[PDB]
Amino acid sequence: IPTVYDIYSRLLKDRIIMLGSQIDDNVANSIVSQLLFLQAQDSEKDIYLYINSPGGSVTAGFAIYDTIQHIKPDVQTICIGMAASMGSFLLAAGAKGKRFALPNAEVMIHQPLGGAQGQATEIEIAANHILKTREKLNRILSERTGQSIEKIQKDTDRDNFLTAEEAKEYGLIDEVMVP
Amino acid sequence: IPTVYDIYSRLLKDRIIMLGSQIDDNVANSIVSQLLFLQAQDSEKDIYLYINSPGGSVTAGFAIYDTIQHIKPDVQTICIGMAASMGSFLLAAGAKGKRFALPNAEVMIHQPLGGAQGQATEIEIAANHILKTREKLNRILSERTGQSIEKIQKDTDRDNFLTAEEAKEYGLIDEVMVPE
Amino acid sequence: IPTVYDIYSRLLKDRIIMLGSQIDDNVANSIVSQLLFLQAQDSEKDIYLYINSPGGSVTAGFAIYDTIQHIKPDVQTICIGMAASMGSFLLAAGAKGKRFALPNAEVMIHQPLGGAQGQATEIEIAANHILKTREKLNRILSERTGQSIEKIQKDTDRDNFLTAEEAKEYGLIDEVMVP
Amino acid sequence: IPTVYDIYSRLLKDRIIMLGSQIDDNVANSIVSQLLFLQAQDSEKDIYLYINSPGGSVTAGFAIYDTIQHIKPDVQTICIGMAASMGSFLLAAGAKGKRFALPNAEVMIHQPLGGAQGQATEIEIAANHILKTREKLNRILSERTGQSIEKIQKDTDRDNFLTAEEAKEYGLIDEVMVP
Amino acid sequence: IPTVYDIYSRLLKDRIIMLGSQIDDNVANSIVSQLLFLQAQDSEKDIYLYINSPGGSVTAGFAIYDTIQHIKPDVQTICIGMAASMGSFLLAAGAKGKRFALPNAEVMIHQPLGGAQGQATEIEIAANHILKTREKLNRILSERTGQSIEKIQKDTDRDNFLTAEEAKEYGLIDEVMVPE
Amino acid sequence: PTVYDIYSRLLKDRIIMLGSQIDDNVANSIVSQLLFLQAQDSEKDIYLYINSPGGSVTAGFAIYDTIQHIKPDVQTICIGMAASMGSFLLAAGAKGKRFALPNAEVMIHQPLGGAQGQATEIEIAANHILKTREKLNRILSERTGQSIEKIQKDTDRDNFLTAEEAKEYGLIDEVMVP
Amino acid sequence: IPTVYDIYSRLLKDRIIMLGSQIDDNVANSIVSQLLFLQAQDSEKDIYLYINSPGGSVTAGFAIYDTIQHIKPDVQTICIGMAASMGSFLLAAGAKGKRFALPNAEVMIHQPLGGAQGQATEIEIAANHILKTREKLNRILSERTGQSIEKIQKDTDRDNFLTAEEAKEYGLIDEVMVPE
Amino acid sequence: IPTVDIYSRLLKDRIIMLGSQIDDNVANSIVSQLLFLQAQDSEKDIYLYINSPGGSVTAGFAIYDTIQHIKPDVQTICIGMAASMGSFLLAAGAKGKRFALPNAEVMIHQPLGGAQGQATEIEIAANHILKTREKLNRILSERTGQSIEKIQKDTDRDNFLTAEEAKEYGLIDEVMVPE
Amino acid sequence: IPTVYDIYSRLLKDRIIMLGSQIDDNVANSIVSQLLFLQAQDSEKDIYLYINSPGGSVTAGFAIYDTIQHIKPDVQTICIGMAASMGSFLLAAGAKGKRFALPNAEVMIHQPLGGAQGQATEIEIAANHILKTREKLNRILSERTGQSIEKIQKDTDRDNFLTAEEAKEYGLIDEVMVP
Amino acid sequence: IPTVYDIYSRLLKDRIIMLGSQIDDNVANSIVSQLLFLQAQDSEKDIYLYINSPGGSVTAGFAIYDTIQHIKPDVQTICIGMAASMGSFLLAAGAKGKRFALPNAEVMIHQPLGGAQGQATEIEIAANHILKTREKLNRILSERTGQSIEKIQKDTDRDNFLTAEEAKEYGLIDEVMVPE
Amino acid sequence: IPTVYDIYSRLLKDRIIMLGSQIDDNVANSIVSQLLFLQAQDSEKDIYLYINSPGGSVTAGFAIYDTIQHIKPDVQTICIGMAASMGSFLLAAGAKGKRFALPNAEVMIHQPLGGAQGQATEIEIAANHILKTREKLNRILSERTGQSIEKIQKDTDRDNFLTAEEAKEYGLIDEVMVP
Amino acid sequence: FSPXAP
Amino acid sequence: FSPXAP
Amino acid sequence: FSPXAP
Amino acid sequence: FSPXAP
Amino acid sequence: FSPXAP
Amino acid sequence: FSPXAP
Amino acid sequence: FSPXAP
Amino acid sequence: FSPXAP
Amino acid sequence: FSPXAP
Amino acid sequence: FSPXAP
Amino acid sequence: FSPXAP
Amino acid sequence: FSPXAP
Repeated sequence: IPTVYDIYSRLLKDRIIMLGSQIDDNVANSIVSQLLFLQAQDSEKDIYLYINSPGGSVTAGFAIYDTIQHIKPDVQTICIGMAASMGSFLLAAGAKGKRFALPNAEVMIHQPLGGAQGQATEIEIAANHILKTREKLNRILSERTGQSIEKIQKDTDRDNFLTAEEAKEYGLIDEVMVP
Repeated sequence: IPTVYDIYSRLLKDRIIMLGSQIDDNVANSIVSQLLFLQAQDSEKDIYLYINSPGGSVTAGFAIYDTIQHIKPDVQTICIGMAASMGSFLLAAGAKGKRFALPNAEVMIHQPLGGAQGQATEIEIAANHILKTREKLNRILSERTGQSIEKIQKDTDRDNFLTAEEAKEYGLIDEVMVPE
Repeated sequence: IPTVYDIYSRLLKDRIIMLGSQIDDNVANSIVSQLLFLQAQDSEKDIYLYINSPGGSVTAGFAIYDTIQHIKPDVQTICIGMAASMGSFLLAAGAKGKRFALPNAEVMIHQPLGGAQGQATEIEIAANHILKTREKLNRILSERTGQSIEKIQKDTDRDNFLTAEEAKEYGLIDEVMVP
Repeated sequence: IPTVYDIYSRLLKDRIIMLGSQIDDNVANSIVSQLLFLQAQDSEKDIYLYINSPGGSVTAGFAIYDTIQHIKPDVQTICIGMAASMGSFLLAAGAKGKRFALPNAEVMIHQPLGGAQGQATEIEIAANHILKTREKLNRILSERTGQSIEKIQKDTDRDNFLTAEEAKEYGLIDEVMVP
Repeated sequence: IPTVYDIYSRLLKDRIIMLGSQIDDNVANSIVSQLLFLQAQDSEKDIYLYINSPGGSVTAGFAIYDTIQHIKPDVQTICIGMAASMGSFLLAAGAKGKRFALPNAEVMIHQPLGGAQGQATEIEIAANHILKTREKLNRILSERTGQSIEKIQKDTDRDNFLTAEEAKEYGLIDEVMVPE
Repeated sequence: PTVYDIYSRLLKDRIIMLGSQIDDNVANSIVSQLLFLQAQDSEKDIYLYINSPGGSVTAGFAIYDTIQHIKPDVQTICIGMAASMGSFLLAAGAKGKRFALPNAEVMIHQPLGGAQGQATEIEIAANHILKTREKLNRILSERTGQSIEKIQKDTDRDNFLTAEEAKEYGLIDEVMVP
Repeated sequence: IPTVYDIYSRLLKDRIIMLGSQIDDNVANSIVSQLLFLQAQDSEKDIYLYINSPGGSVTAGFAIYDTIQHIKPDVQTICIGMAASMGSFLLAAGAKGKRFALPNAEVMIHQPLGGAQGQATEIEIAANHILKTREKLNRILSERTGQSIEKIQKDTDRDNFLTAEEAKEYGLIDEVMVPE
Repeated sequence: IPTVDIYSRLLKDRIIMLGSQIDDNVANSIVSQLLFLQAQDSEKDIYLYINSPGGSVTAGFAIYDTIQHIKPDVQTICIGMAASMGSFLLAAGAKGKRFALPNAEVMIHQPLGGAQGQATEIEIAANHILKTREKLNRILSERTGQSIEKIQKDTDRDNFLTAEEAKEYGLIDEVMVPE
Repeated sequence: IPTVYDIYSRLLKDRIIMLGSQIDDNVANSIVSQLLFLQAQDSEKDIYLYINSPGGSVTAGFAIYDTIQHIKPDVQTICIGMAASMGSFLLAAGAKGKRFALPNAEVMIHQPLGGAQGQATEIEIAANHILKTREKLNRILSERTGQSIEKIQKDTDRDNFLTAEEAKEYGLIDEVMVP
Repeated sequence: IPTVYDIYSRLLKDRIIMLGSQIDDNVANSIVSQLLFLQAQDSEKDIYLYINSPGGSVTAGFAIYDTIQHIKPDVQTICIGMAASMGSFLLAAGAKGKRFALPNAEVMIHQPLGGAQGQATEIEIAANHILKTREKLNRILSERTGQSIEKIQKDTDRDNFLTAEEAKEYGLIDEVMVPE
Repeated sequence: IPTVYDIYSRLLKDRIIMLGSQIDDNVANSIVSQLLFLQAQDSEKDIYLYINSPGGSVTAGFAIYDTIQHIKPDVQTICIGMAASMGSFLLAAGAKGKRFALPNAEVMIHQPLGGAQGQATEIEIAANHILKTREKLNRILSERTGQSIEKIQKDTDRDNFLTAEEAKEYGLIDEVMVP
Repeated sequence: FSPXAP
Repeated sequence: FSPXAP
Repeated sequence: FSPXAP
Repeated sequence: FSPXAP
Repeated sequence: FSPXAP
Repeated sequence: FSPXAP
Repeated sequence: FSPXAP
Repeated sequence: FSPXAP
Repeated sequence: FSPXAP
Repeated sequence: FSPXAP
Repeated sequence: FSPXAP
Repeated sequence: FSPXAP
């Protein structure tokens, strides 16, 4: 990672935040903190969230999501490379009119993944929880894309790969940034 | 790595970016960031992308590719050592007239690699996706090299090693840098 | 395995074949051989295939399937415990009128499983092959159960657990053996 | 493996040899020995080679192949389940008019696999050897199927799955056994 | 392994010995014993050694070799499948006029393999020993094939794959068994 | 240790250390150092000190091609060992300015690799490694004055040279004498 | 192991014992038992010990050695393939005039091997013990070969490989069995 | 292990082989053999051949106590090695009938063990192993005629004896010499 | 390492170089560089090489050796603790009259170690090379100690431990440093 | 490690050296260097070596020992916690009158530990070496404690744990530091 | 660890030492050094040792203990979270009147842990040593808590968990710090 | 399981 | 599988 | 990426 | 924790 | 393999 | 690499 | 081993 | 530890 | 191996 | 290494 | 170690 | 073990 300040810190001075890895709690805490810091420096200027992520933890993603919605500045989202799972959920969570992807970027949507081990009752609890999590994701995606919850349910049943143009047609982004 | 400021940061001050490893998400994020940073410092002057890479993730490579095409400055590409798979794709993606290789550099083109395990339906999805990715790669390579899509399809079916001169004949680069 | 002859050999003398494990090539070769041996001893008397199996290799299962259909004797099938995947396919392959399950036996149907690694072209070949295998399974199951291919396709999309009674309603078996 | 004699020994008394596993040296030595033993018991009567195998070692397969061609009795081949790689080569090597497959059996043809490690010179030797092995396989397959060597070369370039009916059309077998 | 008496024991009653694996000490002890047993049953009648082996231990192979030469009856050798390294050495060691291979059988000749770790002096000992073993192999092969020692040295320097026909031309076998 | 780590201090005097196995990271670093030095001064000599068992051929060729490309002379000095690609690089220094210390060891041999898969894949890998070898041999021929045939024979297996022998062969120009 | 009885049991009926593996306690107990059993069946007829062994445990080898010397029948020794370390010691232990090797058999002599870990005093004990074991081996080998203890000491200092002919010259065997 | 099995044949001559590490299985087998031989004939000698590095003390004492309990004399013959408990058992043979072959090795030392846990647990383990040593030493004193103090000193570390030395010590009565 | 600069850098300012580890390529490159750097700072003043090393790579050691002989300043050598193998070779390589060891330091000489794996011819090459390396070491040690090559050969055949006083008598050092 | 300078560097400014780990070559080289550095800063002022160590390498310990005896300044030794094996040897090596331990500190003495694997001859060499090392340690300890070599030999035969008070009675230290 | 200097260094400026991990030699050396450094800065002012530790090495703990008793300043001890084994021993070692715990802190006392492997004599030595270590710990704890030795012996025989209030009743601390 | 299997 | 194999 | 982000 | 530590 | 082996 | 990159 | 064991 | 070390 | 062993 | 490198 | 190194 | 077990 080269030094210009390291390159990411230099970009943070221009209000660019990079989400460039798997989403776990460390990544979410960092992005949350960056969002809050930027709002404290200036509550009116746009923030830019660049996304190249395969997704990861849903609760970590929701920390980011809720922070984006809480702060006053608009958060633009730009998918470069890949936005899969929670990454695509976050791409869709940008300020309406300011969600972008580059032409060859890949967007993927699917159902949440998990696991359960133990007694029947424990498995039941885990199943209920993951189903409730899925309903919550689908509802939010519905509001953000303009698609029905029923359509989202069907379309996320398996891995569904979209081109940038397709993501725009779907309502996950507003524009394909053309060169 | 020695200090002059590490050597790569010193080269970045001259608008040289080093793509010198396997391409994963971290590498792509770093190169993207460098490209954007350089454009912000000066939108007119050339950038130089030095490539010594076996390739790697296609989506990571496309982040780099799209960033190159988006910014205003010309991005020269220079293959030193090896440009294989996505590395050769990126070599070919430099500004027309400014794609180079050193004489003994190795350029390799082939089809994309992947994997799928699970239900028939899951395998089908993965297969469709990797085929679509291949068509996208081939289409772009066609435009950038002047070869037909059919010729690209055939020539990337297996590992195909090119000399620097051969890469030039193919249209992957414009010039072989020859020593005086 | 106690001695009476070991118990399985004693049952083979009464024309009972036990399919009581995962189906791999060794199991298929043994069952094929037993079927042919029994036909050579008597081409008219029924054979009894007892099934308690989670399934396994599709090609191994088809060796058994084709051998069953080839020989002159009727092969009765009796599910005790579990018949899943290829096990349930074989349960359904018994002579019409002579496919049974015990009341608390579990029957499961689903789509075939596999893998593919390599070049795009290799993955394509592997995908085509597993899709063709699925079409072959579905077509045969259609004929054996009376259900449409389309219904089989939908009902095997994910793991589908049937009670013995349900398996009878579906056409996978003819009767629930009652005590 | 049940007892009647174990089941395979009982079948060997009827001149049936089972090729039911990966082909390595032990399997080839056993099948060769069985072939020679059967010829010594009766040089005129047919032998039956039942095949359910993914293939394996080419030299081991050629031991079997050459033994089949050497002895006087006709060796019928019957594919039950799967004949892949060398297994399909051996399937095709049965006596003309007496190569069969069951209807749902799978036949697969492809090029030989191998490895080479070391100096450039060593890799060259290994490459020459495997290329010559492939030419030899292809030539024999050409003669046995009636297809041109060029067509065999193209059709074995990658994994090529044939149905029993397709294998018959190709000339790998003579008949599909019908129930 | 099916029963008729297991298959190999049944063949041993007809004076057929199967060398169908890597040659280690257990295999050599078994083959030696079989050879001696057959000589005791009948000192005049031919023995048949069927070979499908990648080779293995040189000392184990020499136990077999020396036993073959010691006994009165002729030991025919028949290569089915593969005879590599010591396997090909043993193939060549059959009675003159009675060394065969099947048409698609593969014969491979090469130099002996080994290793040594430790002090310079220890490495020297190991090197001298393996060189002496090679000279002994080459000398015997010379006598058995009619080729000069120098030609054997050159031709075993690297892995050398021969067809059955080629092995006959070389003098490693006398005939290619052809189907009637 | 620090005086500025020792290697950075030497880099200020235009000394580059090739003191490990040659992989892509090492080659990228050396290439960068070469270019940096040329940009600081295009006329003064650069000194490449070599103590390396070799490594990746493509990585070594990145270094090789960079050496030939730049205007300054690159002296090569073998201290300890120069094997495989390391000896190839030793031989690639500016004519008259290739050295080794008296007890340094130089080794030449053919390139190493591997290949796994279908016959066709093995063929491709074999063709590629054969072409790589011819290229290495041809360059070594030009740089040492030996014939291609002699290079082919002498690299067939591991061939250890003394510093004096390496000089007689044409791999270096002088043995540095204390 | 083929069946004629398994082949080794059939050979045991002719008073042949096979020492065809590494020498550990199980092997020694088996050979001891075989020797005693054969003596009980007939105390006057010769026994034949065939040797193809890299050696192994010294105490296990001494169980065999002492049993050989105790019983009344002569025990012939025949090296086929290899007799190393304790194997060569046992080869040399056969009845004088009836120790043989086949022409290409390999005989190796060296000093005993071991290990010691712990306190200085413990290492001292282990060192004393292995030195005493060596003196005992050398003394016996001296008596059996006619060489001096000093010559044995020098010649066993490192791995020393002998041809069959050399082993005969040394006094480890009486005759090289030659083929007719 | 060849067939005449050789150990069963020797057991018919009242020879028992102690030829391995002494664990519970070995002790149970030797005990059983001793009792069986006494039941077949309570007056004839039994012969215990020893080639053993020792092992479990309690297992060795099962053998020891059984030897002392039965009416027949049990001769002991060390062939090869008798170490630790093996040498203890060698010394336990009937007085006048303990032998070793000339090159056999006898070793005596203190018992080995281990202890992990609380101070109190370590104390218990220490007390137990010290008491085990006192018991071994006392018995060895009686069997060899040496004082307890001399045994204590001479077993403090590994002490290797020649057969002749073992005789001088009183561990055996005679070194068997060949005629 | 504590800080005063780290302690080794502080000593390097007084022209002291520490050879305090196994000798591999990194250590040799560092020591070579240090030697050259010190010569460039002052070509007349002594350099001090402190040695506490079990040895290591011969080629790495020769890099150090040749560098020592090449530069103008005298390099004193001081063995503290241990100088084994190449460490002792380097100890002996100091400027004549200025090779020291502390009284309780240990000096060990032995032959070089290696390996070789592969074809007979490859083993021969490796053997020739390591034998030639040994001749080179012995010849140099001869010149530096005043002992004959034959004596060095004999005395290095196995591990040979010298006291500091013995190392002086041998000619590996000039003086034992006394307090 | 907290900062005030890290804590150890701050203590080194007061001429305190910490020997607080297993003694290997790195530790010895660091302590030697510190000792020499302190002597160069001031050859008359005392140095303080604080010891909490289980011991370790004997040669590494002797590097420290010899350096202590070589330099002009007195090196006080203070055992805090534990001084075992070479640690206790070093504790005893402090300037006479200035060797201390804290009241609850543990001091342990025993014989040196090691290992040897290989030929009889190699084991002998290793045994001789470790015995000579032990004699050297014992002789020095005799001089430093005033006990006879015979008593040291006996008392180090096994692990011998001493209290601070006992260590003083033995002559390993001069005083037990008592709290005011 | 965030920065204000890092948080622990900032606390050390206020004479607070953190014992917040398992106690090994590195931790003990650091705490000892910190204690001595603080005494050198000011011999009269109190030092504060905050304890959240499961314990660890007894000798390491005694290095800390002895240093605490040696220096002139009072060392207050404050248990936050957990003080187990040697941690609780050190908690109890603070200046009389200035040992505290927070209300929900956990204090645990038990006997020392160890191991011994080898000869009977070695196990005896190890047992004697660990028993003597226990007597020493118990005696000191007796003095520090005011409990009899007999009560300490009984109460440390197994793991004994105390609440902060209980620890005060026991005499391990003087006060529970209330909010 | 008779009747009827077997 | 007869007829005809066997 | 400006315009417009930033 | 003040008062009183510190 | 007869004739002739065996 | 200049001229011209850079 | 007779005489005398057995 | 002063007095006296240091 | 006879003659003579056996 | 001067003279001459450097 | 002075005198004399250094 | 008789007498008396058995």
